[PDB]
Amino acid sequence: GDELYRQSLEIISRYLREQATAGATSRKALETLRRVGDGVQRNHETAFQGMLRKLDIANEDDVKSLSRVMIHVFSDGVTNWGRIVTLISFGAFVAKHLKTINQESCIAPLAESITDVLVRTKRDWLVAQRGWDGFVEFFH
Ligand SMILES: CS(=O)(=O)NC(=O)c1[nH]c2cc(Cl)ccc2c1CCCOc1cccc2ccccc12
Ligand SMILES: CS(=O)(=O)NC(=O)c1[nH]c2cc(Cl)ccc2c1CCCOc1cccc2ccccc12
Ligand SMILES: Oc1ccccc1-c1cc(C(F)(F)C(F)F)[nH]n1
Repeated sequence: GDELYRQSLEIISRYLREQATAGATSRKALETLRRVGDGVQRNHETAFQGMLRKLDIANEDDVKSLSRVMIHVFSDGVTNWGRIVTLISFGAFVAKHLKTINQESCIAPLAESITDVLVRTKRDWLVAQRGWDGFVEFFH
C-alpha cells in the first residue's frame, strides 16, 4: 500500500471529525495534532473567523473549491511543520463551521482533500522528515 497516505488520512480525518462530534505513530501524531492544533485555533480565532466569513462556505461545492486554494498555499515555497499544522488547523476550523451550518457530510471529503493536497504536494519532504514521527518530534 501507501503507508504515509494511510496514516495521514487517518490522523487528519479523525481530528476534523472530532471538531463536529491504530498504530503508535498515528496515536501519538493525533495526540500531538489535538494539542498543537487546538492551540493554533485558539490563537487564530479572530483571524480564522474573518477569512472563513469571506470564503462563504455553504455546501459541498464550496468545500470542493478549497482543494485548489490549498494547493496555492504551497506555491510560496514555504515547507515546514508550522505551515502544515496551521493548514490542517484551519481545515479543522472549517469542519467546525460545517457542523454549525448542518453540512457535516462535507467533513470527510474535506479531510480527504487536505490529505490529498498535502501528500501529493509534499510527499518527498514528508518522507525526508520521517513523516508523522517527524511531526511528533517537532512538536514535543
Ligand atoms: C483557487 S483560486 O486561485 O481561485 N483562489 C485562491 O487561491 C484563494 N482564494 C482565497 C480566498 C480567501 Cl478568503 C483567502 C485566500 C484565498 C486564496 C489564496 C490561497 C493561498 O493563500 C496563502 C498562500 C501562502 C500563504 C498563506 C498563509 C495564510 C493564508 C493564506 C496563504
Ligand atoms: C504558520 S504561518 O505563520 O505561516 N501561518 C499560516 O500558515 C496560516 N495563517 C493563516 C491565517 C488564516 Cl486567517 C487562515 C489560514 C492560515 C494559515 C495556514 C495556511 C493557509 O491555509 C489555508 C488558506 C486558505 C484556505 C484554506 C482552506 C483549508 C485549509 C487551509 C487553508
Ligand atoms: O505547541 C508547540 C509545542 C512544542 C513545540 C512547538 C509548538 C508550536 C509551534 C506552533 C506554531 F505556531 F508555530 C505553528 F505554526 F505550528 N504552534 N505550536
